[PDB]
Amino acid sequence: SLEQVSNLRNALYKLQNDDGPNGYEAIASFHGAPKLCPENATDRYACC
Amino acid sequence: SLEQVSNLRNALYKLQNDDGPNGYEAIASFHGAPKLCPENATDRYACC
Repeated sequence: SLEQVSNLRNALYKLQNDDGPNGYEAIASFHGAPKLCPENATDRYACC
Repeated sequence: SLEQVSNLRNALYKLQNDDGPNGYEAIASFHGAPKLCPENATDRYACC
C-alpha cells in the first residue's frame, strides 16, 4: 500500500544519496565494480 | 527526503515557469546581464 511503498521509496532515495562507508556505492562495489578485490594488491580482481 | 525533493522541485518549477513581478529570471539578471543598473542611462553596469 501507499505507506510501505512510500517508506521504501524514501529509504531507497536516502540510501542512494548517502556516501558513507555503508552507502549504496560502498555496499554494491563488492559485487560488480570497480574491482576492489583483494585488499591492497597491485592487480585487482572481483570478489564475486 | 524524496517527498521534500518533489516539493522543492514543484516550487522551483513554477518559479522558473512564471514571469510575474517577482520573476526569478528578472531578479537574477541583477547579478549580471543584461546590464540593468542603473535606470534612464545610455550606459549601464553590472549590479553586483
